[PDB]
Amino acid sequence: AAHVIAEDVKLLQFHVATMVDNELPGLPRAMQKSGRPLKSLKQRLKGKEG
Amino acid sequence: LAGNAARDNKKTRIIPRHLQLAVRNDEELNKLLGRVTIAQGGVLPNIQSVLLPK
Amino acid sequence: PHRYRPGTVALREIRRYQKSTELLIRKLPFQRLVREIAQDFKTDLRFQSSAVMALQEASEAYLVALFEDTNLCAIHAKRVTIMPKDIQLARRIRGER
Amino acid sequence: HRYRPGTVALREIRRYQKSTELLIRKLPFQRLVREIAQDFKTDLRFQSSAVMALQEASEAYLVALFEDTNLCAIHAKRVTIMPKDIQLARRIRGERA
Amino acid sequence: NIQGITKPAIRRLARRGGVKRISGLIYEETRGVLKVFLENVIRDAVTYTEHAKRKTVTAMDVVYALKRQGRTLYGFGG
DNA sequence: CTCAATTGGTCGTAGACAGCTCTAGCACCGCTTAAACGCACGTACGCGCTGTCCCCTTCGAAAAAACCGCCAAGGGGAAAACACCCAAGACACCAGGCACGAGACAGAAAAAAACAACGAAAACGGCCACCACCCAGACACACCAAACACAAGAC
DNA sequence: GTCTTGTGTTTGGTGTGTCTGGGTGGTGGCCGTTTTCGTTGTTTTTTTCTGTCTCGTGCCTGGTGTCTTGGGTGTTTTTTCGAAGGGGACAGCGCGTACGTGCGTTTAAGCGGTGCTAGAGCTGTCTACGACCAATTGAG
Repeated sequence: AAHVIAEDVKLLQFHVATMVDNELPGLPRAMQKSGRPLKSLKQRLKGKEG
Repeated sequence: LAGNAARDNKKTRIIPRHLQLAVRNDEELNKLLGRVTIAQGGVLPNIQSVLLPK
Repeated sequence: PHRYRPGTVALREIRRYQKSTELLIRKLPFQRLVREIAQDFKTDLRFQSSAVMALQEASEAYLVALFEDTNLCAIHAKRVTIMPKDIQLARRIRGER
Repeated sequence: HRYRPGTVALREIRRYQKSTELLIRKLPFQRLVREIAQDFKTDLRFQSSAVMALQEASEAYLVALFEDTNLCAIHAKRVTIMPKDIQLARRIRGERA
Repeated sequence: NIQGITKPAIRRLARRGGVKRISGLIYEETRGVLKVFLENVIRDAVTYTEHAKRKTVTAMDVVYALKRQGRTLYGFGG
């Protein structure tokens, strides 16, 4: 269903980007659904304590 | 042209209906007769598509 | 009971009258009108019944053509049908007064 | 500063209705004429006056067409005239079939 | 040739025609309509010229063509 | 400077024009009922708009990156709710065809009137002479047309 | 920057002029055969009628779908965008009451039957008139 495939790829794009950058502008921050934001690979090395 | 219209009207006698139908169906006759009014000719059956139900 | 939806009958009517070719105005009213107008130009004029019917054929065909033009004026923004502004417009495009 | 778009347009209309000289460049029109006529007959000649007369008729025709079209646009309540307006115009004139 | 009827020329004409705002599509439409017009007028004029056996199209040929077309022009002889 | 306007006159006939009728257009009644009116009603399409799209622009908005060193030791919570069913079912809203209302029209008989066929009058259409002036063609000028080239300029 | 302007000039094509003259169309008489109009018969169209088709409004049976739910494992400085100004085109969707479909009543259009008449058009008589003409003049 070409309708839903668009949303499927949009959500895959969200997960893959959030794997390497959780802090997208505007996009919902990926989380462990109990609150805590997901430390992306960027965040593993981004700043101090990288 | 009018006899053909009559025939497809299934009528043997050409009546002003048929003359008007012929004259307006042929674009060139319609240009020759564009200002002419034919008594009892009426109009071509034509409804604007806007008007037709969808 | 039964009721045709709006314009269903109107379309059926248009189909009808474009099939037919008779005079759509009732004759005697028209004849009286003609007599009235002519009286304004000149009293005591006798009208051949044929001459009347001719004026009627002309008037009907003219007004039908005018209505055609007017309905063509409806076209924009998928606006529908005809209003006096449309008549006035169509006439002025013709250059009628 | 910047003139709000559409403010020079009225000024130009005022100028060009004040003016009466011909508005198409003379030679390009003349060449279009010679081209069109060649299609009908070879080795044609034109009097300069005949070309100017053609240009006069063509321009005045076009001006009247634009007028009518503008009125159609206004009936569309559009400031911008469009091809559909020209089509409606000519149609009501009965130029195009 | 036809594009010799420049965009500014058509603007100028439509301004004389009182057009405030112009869709660019109007330019090719105007060219087409003007072409059709000229076509008809010139065809009639040449048809007078052909009948006169002339090669020169005269101003009178144009006047008579316009008089036929219902476009009567004063200025070049009646 | 000259030939288009002008005149008095004759010709003969166009049409004045006066009579004559009888075509058909005037009124008129009067019965039928199609159509007009008017009223109800409602729903759809004429009114409305600000959503937004287009050309050009800057420029100020979000974005986004950064912001002691390091070091000690608490005391929390990590939902798990409730997503997303799995699944089974009765529930709509969905078919679609039932079904016949109301009209259209198709097929028939019948009436009728349109119009085909026959016969008659007469003027238009053709044959011929003959007329002459119109138009063709020739021969010529010349001017106006195409053409070339440059200016300045419309684009 | 552009290749149109339109003046300036070039020169010869062809348009128009004038002249000749006999091919042609007009005029006329004459004939005649054609056309129109009037009468009679018929065949096609139209009317009323039957009837059945058909497509619309929407009723009806009950189907394709749905979404509740018993049980539950697991869902501060810098950049550059891309806003906004300045304006229309158009337009989705709301609002709402206009005018469509209906129906019941009223009208008078139509038929058509009948009377009347006036002036449409015909035909006959006369000559006022415009065309042709020769001789004359001066307006363009």
